[PDB]
Amino acid sequence: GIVEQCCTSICSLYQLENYCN
Amino acid sequence: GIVEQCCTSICSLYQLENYCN
Amino acid sequence: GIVEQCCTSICSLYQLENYCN
Amino acid sequence: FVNQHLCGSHLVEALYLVCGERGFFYTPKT
Amino acid sequence: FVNQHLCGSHLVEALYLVCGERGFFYTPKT
Amino acid sequence: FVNQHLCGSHLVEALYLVCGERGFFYTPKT
Ligand SMILES: [Zn+2]
Repeated sequence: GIVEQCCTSICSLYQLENYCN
Repeated sequence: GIVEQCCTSICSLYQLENYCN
Repeated sequence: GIVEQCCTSICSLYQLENYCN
Repeated sequence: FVNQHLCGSHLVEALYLVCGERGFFYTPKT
Repeated sequence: FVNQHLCGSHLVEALYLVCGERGFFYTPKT
Repeated sequence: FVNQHLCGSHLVEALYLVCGERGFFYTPKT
């Protein structure tokens, strides 16, 4: 998931935003 | 010691508590 | 540069100070 | 904005900034 | 509570939270 | 003072402390 993607690869702030409430 | 254990392995909050004053 | 040196090797606070304004 | 390499607590710092008062869910793989 | 992987400054952040006003000693191997 | 191993955001935390109100430039290699 996002936690793993951001650490093993890279991620954008827009991808992170999918986890906002 | 604890500094090395937490970084090379894992450690618990209870193990960390041994370092409180 | 300094960013790379500090991460791949080590750096001193005096080396960092060269980046103060 | 730029892409990010974020591990551990750095991921939650980033979520905090991106989401602000909206809040967020931190959901690692189990 | 869960187990932790803590390196560098993250270790001292954890000690700060665990110990609070009790304070703590940070004592790396030399 | 001691030497430092600083990656990612830890570098900017260090610059913040070293420079204080002087401010600083964070300039990674491109
Ligand atoms: Zn870190």
